Amino acid sequence: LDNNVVECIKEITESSRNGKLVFFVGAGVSTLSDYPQWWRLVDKYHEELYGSPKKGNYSSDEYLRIPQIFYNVKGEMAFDGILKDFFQVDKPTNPIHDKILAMNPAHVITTAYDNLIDTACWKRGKYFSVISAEEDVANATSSRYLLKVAGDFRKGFKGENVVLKEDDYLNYDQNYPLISNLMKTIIATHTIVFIGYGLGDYNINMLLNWVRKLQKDSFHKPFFIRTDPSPIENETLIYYENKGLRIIDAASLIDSNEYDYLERYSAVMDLLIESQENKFITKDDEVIDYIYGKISPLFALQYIRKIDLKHVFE
Amino acid sequence: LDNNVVECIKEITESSRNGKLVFFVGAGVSTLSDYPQWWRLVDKYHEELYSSDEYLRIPQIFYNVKGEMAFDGILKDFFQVKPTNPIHDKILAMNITTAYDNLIDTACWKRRYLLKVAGDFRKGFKGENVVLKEDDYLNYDQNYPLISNLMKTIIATHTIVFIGYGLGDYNINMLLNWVRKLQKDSFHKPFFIRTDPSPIENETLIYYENKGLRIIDAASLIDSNEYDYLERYSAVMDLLIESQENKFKDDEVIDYIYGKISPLFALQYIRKIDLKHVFE
Repeated sequence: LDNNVVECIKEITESSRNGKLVFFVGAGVSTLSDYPQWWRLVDKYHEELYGSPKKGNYSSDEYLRIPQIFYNVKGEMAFDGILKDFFQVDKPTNPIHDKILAMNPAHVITTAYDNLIDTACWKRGKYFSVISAEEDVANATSSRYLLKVAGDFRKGFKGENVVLKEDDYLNYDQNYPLISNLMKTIIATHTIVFIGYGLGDYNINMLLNWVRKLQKDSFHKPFFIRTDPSPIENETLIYYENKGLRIIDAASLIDSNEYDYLERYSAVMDLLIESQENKFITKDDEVIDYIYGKISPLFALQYIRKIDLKHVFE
Repeated sequence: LDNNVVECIKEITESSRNGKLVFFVGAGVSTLSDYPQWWRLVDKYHEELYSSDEYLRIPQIFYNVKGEMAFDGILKDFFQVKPTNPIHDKILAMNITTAYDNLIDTACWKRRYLLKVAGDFRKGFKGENVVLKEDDYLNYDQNYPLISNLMKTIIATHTIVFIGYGLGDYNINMLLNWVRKLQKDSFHKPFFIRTDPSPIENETLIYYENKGLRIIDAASLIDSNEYDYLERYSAVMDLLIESQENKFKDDEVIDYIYGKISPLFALQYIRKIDLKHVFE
């Protein structure tokens, strides 16, 4: 165990009992839930467009080249046909959504086209205002917000509800301004914990560098749990610290196979669930300093009942 | 001589006959005189340390950890070695760049606003002189805004012909998209020689047609692979060199002679020795 990770856990737990923490979930939880992945949808676009999926050589260019070719060559109705064909299936959610919501986020910001997180939000008991379009901010009832970058399919299976094309990201500044303003306000105000991606959401990472270049060290360094099973390049970790990122590797805790990342998705968060302050207090001077910091602001009274004391020590 | 290629050659010939023309130079024009390759230096940074994001990230952590003096030293041992090519000669005979060598400057003074848009080592081999870093890619707009202003002026001011652009920097064509957002139907539609070893697939040229940038490909014209790179340009720009109305029936001959003579109908008796100037 690493003590910087220990105080990162301390910081997010005091943020959690403060209630000022917000989980960002990327696209890894769709992979845990056996949702249809995006790269095989690119493979489907490649076989319909070129008349063959061939070797494909699917690169970062081909992520943002092939659906553009689909749009201009084959029109937009075949896009809706493939979207109906590939994104109509349903499946029950994972325990990962439950243990994500169990830390009581004030708001939750997502980048996955499904709606499993909303169903899990209804399963937890609380209600969150779903904010997926610019019109949704007007009828925003609850103070607890479900913020949605990628949209969903609740507005039908049209192309305007989805966002996957690159010129949509080019127009995204004028398409969803208030969503971006909400996102910037939440990342300015609340502690944001990052999950569900493989360091590839580079537009969002450039937005992270944008708030870095607009706030410097006054911006609190956000936390991401690396779920890649390989050992992490420590120089890249220090570079992310220079970028202002606090990354915690799953493989630093435990590592086996590559598909067991779902279990790793539990395990570190399991380490978050039963994270107790007195668990790591192992020396007697730490005990007396801990109880001083836990009691000594109650010097101002005159008498306090013993039965009140159970409120102090959980 | 495809019909779009014919009218593009006509457009370049007319715009260079009076003179309204800027040749943008990518990176393969440096390789025509055999300049060292940047991804080889990226491989050197990778090997001394041990995607497109890696190509600037390994220099970035190499700058943070290994040091900028190692960057200056490896630039000294990598880019202190070149002559010029007839490609440059044809370009300047017809008459901006992205590379960092001064070979285009030597070709220019062998024979006019030379703009190296990514800086140069003229004041020395330092990190601030050129742009090859991720943050330098991010901070490129604010540091030298005069270059962006001059470039966006030259976009509308003169015709641009793209050569040697290896598509590494997409931010320049992103800025082209930004200018063409304002331009819309007023696009002067520059030309890029595709020069990839395979002939271009139909959907690729369909997108390149639809985006507005008119496209010539040497591999479409004749069998041309990248191993024959140089004569591919001799396949195209020499045709741009010999651009002439001799290359372009009876009725069009009558029409061109009529268009050459008919302004003189409004004038008086014309000097017979001055009639050589009618046909040059």
